[PDB]
Amino acid sequence: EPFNISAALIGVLSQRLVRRVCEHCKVEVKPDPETLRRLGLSEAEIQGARLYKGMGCERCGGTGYKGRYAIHELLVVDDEIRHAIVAGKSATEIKEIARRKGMKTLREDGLYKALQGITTLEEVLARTIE
Amino acid sequence: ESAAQKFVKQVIREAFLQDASDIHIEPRQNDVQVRLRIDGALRPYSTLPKGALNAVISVVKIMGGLNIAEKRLPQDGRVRYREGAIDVDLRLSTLPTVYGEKAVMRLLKKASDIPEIEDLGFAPGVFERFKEVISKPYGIFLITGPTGSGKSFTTFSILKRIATPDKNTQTIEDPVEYEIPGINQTQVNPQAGLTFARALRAFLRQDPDIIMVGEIRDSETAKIATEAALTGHLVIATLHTNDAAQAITRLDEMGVEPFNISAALIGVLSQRLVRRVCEHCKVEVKPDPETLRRLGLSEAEIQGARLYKGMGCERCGGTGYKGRYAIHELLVVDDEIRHAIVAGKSATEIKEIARRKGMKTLREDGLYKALQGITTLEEVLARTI
Amino acid sequence: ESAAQKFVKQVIREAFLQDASDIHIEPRQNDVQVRLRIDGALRPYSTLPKGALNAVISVVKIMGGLNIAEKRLPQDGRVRYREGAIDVDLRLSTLPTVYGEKAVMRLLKKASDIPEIEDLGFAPGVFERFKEVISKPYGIFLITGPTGSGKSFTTFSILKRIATPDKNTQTIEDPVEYEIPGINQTQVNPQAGLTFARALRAFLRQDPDIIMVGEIRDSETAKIATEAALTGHLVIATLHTNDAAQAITRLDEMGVEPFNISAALIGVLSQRLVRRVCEHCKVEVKPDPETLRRLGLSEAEIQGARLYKGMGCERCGGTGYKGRYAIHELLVVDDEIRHAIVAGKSATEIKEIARRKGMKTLREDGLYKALQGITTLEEVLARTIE
Ligand SMILES: Nc1ncnc2c1ncn2[C@@H]1O[C@H](COP(=O)(O)OP(=O)(O)OP(=O)(O)O)[C@@H](O)[C@H]1O
Ligand SMILES: Nc1ncnc2c1ncn2[C@@H]1O[C@H](COP(=O)(O)OP(=O)(O)OP(=O)(O)O)[C@@H](O)[C@H]1O
Ligand SMILES: [Cl-]
Ligand SMILES: [Cl-]
Ligand SMILES: [Cl-]
Ligand SMILES: [Cl-]
Ligand SMILES: [Mg+2]
Ligand SMILES: [Mg+2]
Ligand SMILES: [Zn+2]
Ligand SMILES: [Zn+2]
Ligand SMILES: [Zn+2]
Repeated sequence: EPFNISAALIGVLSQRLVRRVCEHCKVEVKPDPETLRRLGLSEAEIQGARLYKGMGCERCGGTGYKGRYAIHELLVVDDEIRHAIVAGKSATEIKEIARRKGMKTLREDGLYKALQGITTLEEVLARTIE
Repeated sequence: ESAAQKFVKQVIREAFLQDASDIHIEPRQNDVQVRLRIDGALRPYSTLPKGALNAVISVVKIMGGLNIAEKRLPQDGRVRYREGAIDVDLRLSTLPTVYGEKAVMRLLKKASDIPEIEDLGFAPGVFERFKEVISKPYGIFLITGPTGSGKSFTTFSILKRIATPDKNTQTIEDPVEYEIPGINQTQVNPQAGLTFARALRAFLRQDPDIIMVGEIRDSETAKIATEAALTGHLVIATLHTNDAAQAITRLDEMGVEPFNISAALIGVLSQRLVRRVCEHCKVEVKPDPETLRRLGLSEAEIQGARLYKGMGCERCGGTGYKGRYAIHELLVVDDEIRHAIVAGKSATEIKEIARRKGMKTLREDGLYKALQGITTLEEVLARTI
Repeated sequence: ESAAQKFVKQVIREAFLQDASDIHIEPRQNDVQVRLRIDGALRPYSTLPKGALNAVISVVKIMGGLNIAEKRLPQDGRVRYREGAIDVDLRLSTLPTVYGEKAVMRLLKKASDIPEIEDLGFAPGVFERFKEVISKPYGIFLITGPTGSGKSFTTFSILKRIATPDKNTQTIEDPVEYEIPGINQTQVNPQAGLTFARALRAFLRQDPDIIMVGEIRDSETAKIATEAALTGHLVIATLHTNDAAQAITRLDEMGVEPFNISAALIGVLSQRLVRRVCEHCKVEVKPDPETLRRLGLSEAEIQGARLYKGMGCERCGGTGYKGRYAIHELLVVDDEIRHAIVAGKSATEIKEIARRKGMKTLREDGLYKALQGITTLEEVLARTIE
């Protein structure tokens, strides 16, 4: 029952595993500002932003990767979401409500960690096609 | 029924010897017309008396394993024909018309008919760029054009060269055409729910290196195909667009975000087939410089320009043509194009960048082959509207 | 020999000689009314006494091999009527009404009646755009209009020019109405399961070049037909929409993805039939210059314009009109209409784009043809809108 869902659900965690850039052949790439822009990054943020990949070396196969790392989407339920569940708004509407109140999406989270060299942007984009 | 049998045998044998692709057995008001498709156009073969219709349809239904009793509904099946040196599979389709059932027999090509890339007909410079693209370790490479323009030949030509025993090569096809050895093939089976998208999702758990998507018809398939490339697989996939740049806009329209296209797409090959001028009745013709101008020929080039046509002789069935030839437009994605995609530029804007970067258009490629007498100018303009 | 036989024979004769499409034999409270439909409108033909009804209804039923005893249920059939020099196929319907059974006989046109595209009635500028559209090697071309506005005539006129013997032309029709030689024709068969969509899907295994879809009326037929255009065949299909641009939005509403419509649609023909001024009672009239301005014409078109209308003579049964003439609205898809389709723009906005790029509206084509004394202002406003 939606009213039982509204009363009980405290949060939803969605996650993905991305491949982790090898530490020993890691290298910078100049990102396209437009890519970052269309990924919802602020123009202040763009100024510094650098991205990374693994050129491939003995320590990582040829792959440029070693290990995996998680990316997260954390929907914390408040009165507004509870209200939206009761009403019956769609998964897409709840998602925009939760995003407005400050929830980061998988791809936003993935991009952030890509901007620190944990993963490539390609890994992120791979994991986040809805 | 033996005279029927006798006729099916001879028409199949003749189509095979003449390189016909399709046999049409068409009941009309008073007779049964029989036509062969050769080089894409239909010719008259013969005429049967209307009384012969059922005997022939019967022979052909049995050959395909179809139901003689069913004449109100369409039917299709496959024919494994063996008769001397002639060894050919046929897709067989029967269809109710106002004057009885019409049968169509498509001759299926084999792996042995698939050329190496060096015999695909690429012009010198474009061929080197093509070798480049198909050799990249991951990304999505799109082959686009209307039906019967050689897409599958090019597709399996590429796999013949890059699908090596150290890779897992996997296809999804509708239906599987050639049994290529060294390559895993899976058929779309809608009666069971195995659609293009369903297979494509399964492929991602099959540890692929190379994936071939026979057809990207829906938005789901476009997205999983792009996820495959972004994951680090090489993807050969087929789309229906009129030129190369329009493949980029079609992925956007189907719901692939430009930043995904930009990260995944390595290149687009648009192609067509043009009929080949009969060597036996070839005649030089003098071009219309108004035409050559309007097609962008520098007056330096227009001065030495010769064009050609087949007069039409017995060797080409009075058509002026024998065989077909391919024309290409290869768009290779580089950094400038990657930027154009994320900046949201149109198909027309993307093409102008590609051209300035050296891509010859379909018309330009065909013009250059017509200037050698491989095809007529008319045939080039008819496939590039 | 009997009076009923003689009346039926006579009224079909009159229908044939006057190009009537339908004969209506209607029981009324104290007599029987017979009307002919000529140039789309009913006109009186004759009156019979109530006592003549069952004899005349029997003659019709026997012709179509219907059941004379069954009078409480509707029946329908066909007869090939042959009398004197006349050889016409007729559709026969009988229906219970409160004063007896009503009969309707429709006179069916033949392949011989299909005109070449040059005589379809196209205005000079639109006819060049028309043949360029039908000349494309693949894509879907939609022909739209209410019943009896000439969709089938236009459709098969096109196929008479383009269905050449180097191509395989295949139709699906409900039913097949003409014997066109050179093309392959298939009739939907409800009893068998041979629906529109079921036959369309089979055509994809029949090596076609031109596919004719008689009716797009369900979502599956709309999706397959657009699919066949996209893969690389020429598709000529009929739709019921009030408008050229509405055919685009209709496909969308019917579930065809807008990106496939943008990719496959080459154009949309909307058409109507208007009545032609009878020559033998044709007379000039003077129009209000104002009434032409309020209809949209500029002052240069008003300056030369002379109007006409028929007074009413025996040749035209007093209507002022004999025969009909088509008026057209031709939407040719270009890049800008493609972007509007992908962008989800409305029918209204798409219409504006088509017009700015040179599409003549139905009314505008109508008025043009009125200023040539082909039809009246009357008829143009009757059969069109803003
Ligand atoms: N490079 C080429 N040169 C000459 N002929 C070719 C070439 N490629 C294909 N053909 C001929 O064209 C026919 C059709 O080619 P193919 O099946 O590749 O077209 P397609 O675009 O895959 O068609 P469909 O749209 O039905 O899948 C082939 O059987 C062969 O006869
Ligand atoms: N271009 C034309 N000019 C004049 N009259 C025409 C024209 N086209 C058709 N007609 C007349 O209109 C009649 C009906 O035409 P047609 O069957 O093409 O209409 P339709 O719109 O397909 O009707 P239906 O609703 O039965 O499918 C024809 O029998 C012919 O008499
Ligand atoms: Cl995952
Ligand atoms: Cl039929
Ligand atoms: Cl082609
Ligand atoms: Cl009308
Ligand atoms: Mg193919
Ligand atoms: Mg009709
Ligand atoms: Zn490394
Ligand atoms: Zn020759
Ligand atoms: Zn008159």
